[PDB]
Amino acid sequence: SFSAADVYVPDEWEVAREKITMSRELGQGSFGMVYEGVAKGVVKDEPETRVAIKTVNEAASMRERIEFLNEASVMKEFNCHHVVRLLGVVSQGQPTLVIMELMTRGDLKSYLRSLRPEMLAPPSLSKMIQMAGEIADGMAYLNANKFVHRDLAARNCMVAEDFTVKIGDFGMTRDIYETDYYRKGGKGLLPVRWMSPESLKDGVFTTYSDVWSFGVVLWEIATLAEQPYQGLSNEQVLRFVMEGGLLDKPDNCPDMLFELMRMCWQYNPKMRPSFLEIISSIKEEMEPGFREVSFYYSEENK
Ligand SMILES: COc1cc2c(Nc3ccc(Sc4nccn4C)c(Cl)c3)c(C#N)cnc2cc1OCCCN(C)CCO
Repeated sequence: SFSAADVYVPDEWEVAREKITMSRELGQGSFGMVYEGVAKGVVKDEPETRVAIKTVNEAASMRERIEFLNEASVMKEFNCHHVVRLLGVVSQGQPTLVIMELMTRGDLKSYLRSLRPEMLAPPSLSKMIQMAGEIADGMAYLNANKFVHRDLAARNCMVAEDFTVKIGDFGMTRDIYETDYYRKGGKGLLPVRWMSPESLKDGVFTTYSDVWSFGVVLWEIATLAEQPYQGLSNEQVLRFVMEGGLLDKPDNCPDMLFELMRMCWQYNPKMRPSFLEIISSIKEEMEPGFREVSFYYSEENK
């Protein structure tokens, strides 16, 4: 049967519904239900791969479907070791399938919460630098390809079986080749606690604002996923941040990681570090594998 899937996805991202086997439910997803499972011959040199599978059911408007596909279409553009990668979509069938790289340990937020005692030290500075570095790497790729994530936060990063952290959710990211910015016209649903002052004020999003968010996820990592500006309301956070407010250094936070935050929170966007700069300052503290797999140390980067 002919559906949006047939036109809106290059058949060069297609894979036979027979190659894809679903096992158990992982959870709800933006446009359908996500399943863990296996995808034969989708990864070069793998006879089999573990993957996450999303199912869009007939019971979803064509509008719904089209947008959903277009969102995935941007994914396609990205090929970075620290971005969750799209493995392909099954388009000739009754429930459209999207096949993503499996991240066995789920979202960085939940993962961080799992480290707490049971209703409060943070990971070791070394574990933390690795996360910070792997997140910064993905973002630097994003920015090199002229995108603004807009929605960077612990809840949007995934953690792989080997504890590698990757950027994961791009429903909110925009193209910025020419302009180097995105301006929000109407109502926005982005959480205010991750938003840069300039973004709260004008609706402007740049890579400088991404770096601001990055600081906040460093803060989330440090506090094992506390709510930023706890004790303030969205109202007060708004006011507080725009007028120069800053998150307090976590109790138990190694100075270094909080210095890094304080630079990502420079009020003047132009005074913040680039994702490349950030990586540079800690690249010598990253587990060996990094050099091989990172975008920082890749050909694309120069
Ligand atoms: C918890 O649910 C999970 C969702 C995942 C996921 N999500 C996902 C999101 C969107 C799509 S399709 C889509 N919709 C909009 C855009 N796109 C591409 C797909 Cl296919 C998967 C992707 C990925 N990616 C990769 N890995 C995942 C692992 C999950 O859990 C296993 C461990 C949890 N665990 C049990 C923790 C301990 O309890």
